[PDB]
Amino acid sequence: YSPTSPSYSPTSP
Amino acid sequence: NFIWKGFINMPSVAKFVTKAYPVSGSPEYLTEDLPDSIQVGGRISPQTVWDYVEKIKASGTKEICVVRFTPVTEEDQISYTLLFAYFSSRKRYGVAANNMKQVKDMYLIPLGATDKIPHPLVPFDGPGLELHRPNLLLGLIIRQKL
Repeated sequence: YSPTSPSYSPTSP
Repeated sequence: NFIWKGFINMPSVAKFVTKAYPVSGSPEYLTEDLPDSIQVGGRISPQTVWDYVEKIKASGTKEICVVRFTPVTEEDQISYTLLFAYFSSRKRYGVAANNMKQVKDMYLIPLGATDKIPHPLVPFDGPGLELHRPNLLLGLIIRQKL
């Protein structure tokens, strides 16, 4: 219905 | 006939001015829906994106469009290339971290000049891409429907 956004790997310091 | 002009900013990697052109899907209202500077917050596996895109299409609640980015000046082109190489070498996509209200997700996809277009984007519903093209950064934009 409204799929949740997938997690990702953060890059920014 | 560019639909947006603004920065892409990946801290410690690259920052440049770019224009976006439509590739697939309706680019309507993108000028209002993209920030002045797209902040690249992280990276993600391509298979994770394509699994998610499959659910998005199944759900029927969102609009998917695909844009292509071009550097505005020669100086922009150096940093554009760094960002393309960053993600191309790691086989990752970029994740935008400062989306506006109407965009659920935005991913930055490196498409090599001799690359095949990822199958979930085919067929393009729009101007598409030329056969003979430079290495490119695409934006995959998930927007809310009315």
